[PDB]
Amino acid sequence: PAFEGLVQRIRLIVPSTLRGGDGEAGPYSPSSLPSRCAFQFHGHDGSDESFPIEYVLRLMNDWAEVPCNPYLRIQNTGVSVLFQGFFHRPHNAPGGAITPERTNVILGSTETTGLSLGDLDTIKGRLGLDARPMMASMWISCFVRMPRVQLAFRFMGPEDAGRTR
Amino acid sequence: PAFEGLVQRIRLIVPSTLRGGDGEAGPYSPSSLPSRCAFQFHGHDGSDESFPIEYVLRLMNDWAEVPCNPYLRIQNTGVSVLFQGFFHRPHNAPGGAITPERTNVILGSTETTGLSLGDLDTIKGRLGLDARPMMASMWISCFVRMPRVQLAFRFMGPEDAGRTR
Amino acid sequence: CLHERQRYRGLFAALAQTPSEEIAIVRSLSVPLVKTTPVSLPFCLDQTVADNCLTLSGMGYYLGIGGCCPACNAGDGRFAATSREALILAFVQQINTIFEHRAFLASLVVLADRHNAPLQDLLAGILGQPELFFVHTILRGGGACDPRLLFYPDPTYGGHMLYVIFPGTSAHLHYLLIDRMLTACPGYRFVAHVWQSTFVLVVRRNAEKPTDAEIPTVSAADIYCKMRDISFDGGLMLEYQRLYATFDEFPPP
Amino acid sequence: CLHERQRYRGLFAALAQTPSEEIAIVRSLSVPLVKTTPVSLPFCLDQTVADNCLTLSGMGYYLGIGGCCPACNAGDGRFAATSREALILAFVQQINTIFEHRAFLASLVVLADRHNAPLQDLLAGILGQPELFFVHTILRGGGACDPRLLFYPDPTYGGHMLYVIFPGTSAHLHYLLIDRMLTACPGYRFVAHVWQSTFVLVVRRNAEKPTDAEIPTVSAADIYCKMRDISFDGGLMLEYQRLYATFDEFPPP
Amino acid sequence: CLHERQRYRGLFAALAQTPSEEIAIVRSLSVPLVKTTPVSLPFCLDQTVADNCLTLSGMGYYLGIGGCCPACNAGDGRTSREALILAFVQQINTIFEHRAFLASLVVLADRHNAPLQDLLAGILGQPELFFVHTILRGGGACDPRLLFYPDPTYGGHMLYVIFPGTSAHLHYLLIDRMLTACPGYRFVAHVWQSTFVLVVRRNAEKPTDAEIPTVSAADIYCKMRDISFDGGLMLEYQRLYATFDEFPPP
Ligand SMILES: [Zn+2]
Ligand SMILES: [Zn+2]
Ligand SMILES: [Zn+2]
Repeated sequence: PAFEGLVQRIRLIVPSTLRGGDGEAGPYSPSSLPSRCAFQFHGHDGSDESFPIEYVLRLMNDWAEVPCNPYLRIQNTGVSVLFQGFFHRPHNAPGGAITPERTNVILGSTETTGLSLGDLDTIKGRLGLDARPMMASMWISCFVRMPRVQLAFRFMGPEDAGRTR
Repeated sequence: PAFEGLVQRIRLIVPSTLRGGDGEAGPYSPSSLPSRCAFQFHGHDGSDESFPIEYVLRLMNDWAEVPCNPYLRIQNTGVSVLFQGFFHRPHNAPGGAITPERTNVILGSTETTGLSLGDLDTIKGRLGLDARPMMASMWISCFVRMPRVQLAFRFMGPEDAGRTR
Repeated sequence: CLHERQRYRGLFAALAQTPSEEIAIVRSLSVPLVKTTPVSLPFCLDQTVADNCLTLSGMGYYLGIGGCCPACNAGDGRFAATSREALILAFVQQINTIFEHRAFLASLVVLADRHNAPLQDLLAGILGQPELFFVHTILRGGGACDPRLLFYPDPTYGGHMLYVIFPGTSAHLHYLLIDRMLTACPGYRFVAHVWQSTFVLVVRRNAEKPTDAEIPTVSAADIYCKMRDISFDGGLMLEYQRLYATFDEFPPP
Repeated sequence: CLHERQRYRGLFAALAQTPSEEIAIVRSLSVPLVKTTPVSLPFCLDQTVADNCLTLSGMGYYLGIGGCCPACNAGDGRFAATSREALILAFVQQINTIFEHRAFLASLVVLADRHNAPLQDLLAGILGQPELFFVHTILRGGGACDPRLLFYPDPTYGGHMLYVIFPGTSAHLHYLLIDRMLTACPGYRFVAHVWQSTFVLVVRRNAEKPTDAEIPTVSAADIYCKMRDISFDGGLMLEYQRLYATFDEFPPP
Repeated sequence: CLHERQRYRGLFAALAQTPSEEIAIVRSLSVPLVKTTPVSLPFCLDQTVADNCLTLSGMGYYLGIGGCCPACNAGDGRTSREALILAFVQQINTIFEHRAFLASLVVLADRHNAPLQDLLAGILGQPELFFVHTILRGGGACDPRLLFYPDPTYGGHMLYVIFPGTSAHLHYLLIDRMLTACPGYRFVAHVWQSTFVLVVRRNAEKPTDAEIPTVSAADIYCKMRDISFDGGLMLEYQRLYATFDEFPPP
């Protein structure tokens, strides 16, 4: 029942190069979820870095005990890439801008995109990838070369089998 | 059971700079609600004051014992801003704060806007603010300039504890 | 949504017997729960109510309540408020404060060399619309923050539009500054935008010249000569050349 | 999304107790399950993110992760002398290295003879757009998949657009290769296409980006003289004549 | 309509038995329960019934039953085309009665540097403007100001009645006489730069017979050259023209 515990966990999971982690959502409990970004990361020019979108969204859904659809938003902004994490789908923002066979996406100045956990799971199922736990996790590989930000939503997998009971 | 009691209470709640009230309050019973504004306030040139919309609308619903949807309307007339309070929709525009991402609104000469209590509750729920009594009330910050009148729908909260049970 | 308002009706009734506590509660509800509002560029400053600041940065484009925003709460020392009369005084006395308006004149010289044209007529034409000089004066800040200024021909209208170039990766427009900019220059529209990873504020003509026509006349020949005897710093001129070369291909918003 | 919450709650809770194992596991999720992504011709390279290579062949038009595709991993050594400055050096040094970059000059000669135009003016016009020469230089195994080059007048604004002809029934563009192509010449657009069972990469203008600010001046007359002094291979000239005749009726994508 | 029929059947039958009381009741229903009707600018006065007055103010844009507007009820003193024509003809003798009209004309002549003889001939060619001027300058009025601007489409000169202050109450008798005296002219209320205005333009071509006698423009021009106008009024008209020079006519 720790709102800041989730943000700390997410910051741990996200690589260090993605400067950020601020709340910007106010006090929120697993029952009461905000409409503001729970976490906010940002990268500078040349931040050829990866973001574990599936892991963070599934973790957000785990922490909350109310039905929801965690959502990530990516903005090329004007000088730096901006990742935002909302507990519920925002409005005025493109929903499913990640369609199968369209892993590559480009973002010009002030442009935006995003993805919800429902759309992520549906796309994962359509591709027929392994739905078992930790057998297929999505990763957003972002290259920020101004004025553009080039994203690739690639499903990366495990290297072993670990403990499965 | 006070026909004038509601308008007097509202006048108490509204700041002094919004000269008005005691006007256009057509004869109305708690069961029979009118289609005319129960209160009419107005401000002169250079008034930079706030209006507690949520409190006024909730009070309007309080006085009436029949299902209704209290509504506020704000009109720039070119020479003075006028706030009017109708018990049922005057068939005007739903609102500007209907889009949680467009809290700011400007009104030129003869322009109009408004908001219903249903839209207020919808925006309050979408923003995820605290639904406890008097923990999140919307306020219309109005700045009256010569050509235009600039209003902002900001959700303000309490500064202490209600001391309630 | 009725019975929630009824569960507030009970409270309203209990409070009605003691109006003092009611007024106390109503006045105690003065802490905005929504401080930052997301905005998306291009954004016109006409939609900025008083007591609203604009924070364009890599962390986002967002508007903030002027009373709660930290940098606004520090206020940069207020610097009072340039009265319209004082702005006219500065426009007239520009000749004696050549250093206080060095960026403006240096941009004019760089443009005069850029279009291989004379500087005196260009200066006379730019000063004919003093609202740009007013904007320069208003947004002038002590220290680096001292904003740069470019001048470009205005399509669909008769004159010259302005590009306020803010250096760095962030730009915070104070609520008082933008409010006074919009009030001092009524006939000009201000729109924030981004170009080549640089935040910019485009000032163009709007509403078909709703501006005072009694603006006093300043001699361009005397200022031209005073520029001819004063040598500008090569660094500022080179920076203005670079900014002009980068913004020569900028779609006006 | 409740089934996900159910079958993942136990795992997430068990991971919360040991953050080290969590970081290790998440960092261990670096094995792409989808290496090949389908592409559809005509395809513009602007949609190619870094770390993406293009395999256009009879087996399909597909993009591949630069890290897993075999041929990309088995590069041509450390040919990392692809800096814009070094490309400018090669552009200026063209006069003394006429023997290399032979396809470029042979294509220019063939075009000059086919359209009865002067060779000095053609050299001056093609040299005015050094981005085409930069593209030629990057794509140079010097025989190892040495791409051919056709030059055709450019519609709209532009002197001459370029057609990079890839010989054979297959073409693999390295991810670093595509990235450097897009970065060195930003104002030019690259579109892959096929014509008469021959793969082609069309290079056209997309903005005024000749970099006249940093463009070196190279004498076109001296290159013209050195070309008139060297005898070109008849095979290259005949091949370019055939390529021009085949591509003379090609709708530019 | 079954509920209405059943709840009214008893009353209707009882009244049928006594027609006198029925007539009394029906005639006793003469108390309007809806006095103010909201209007929205731009508003054309053609939609104003004879017994309707306009109280355009900051507290709202509202029309009122001519029988109930308070100031209207105190409009006891307060007529048609006839006296308006007589005044238009005698304009040469009443320069003091129409100072705003002629002073606005002089200021306009200076604003466009045009000749006063041609301006006088053109303004006298549209006597409906003089009729409006006379109507609005009532007994103990607040002399509403009057500007003259060239008229597009239809050719001549349109009028801008500038109402001073932050409120404007147009009497129902005033509106009726304005609409009847100028049939071919359209009147539209609006607001500009926080100033209420009434625009008078040409309408329906030329549905205005010329039964108006001929008035000499040269004599009026000379008498104006002989009368010295009060300072400040000319400056006020200059300011009004400068402020309204950028006004899109509604
Ligand atoms: Zn601020
Ligand atoms: Zn490859
Ligand atoms: Zn009246």
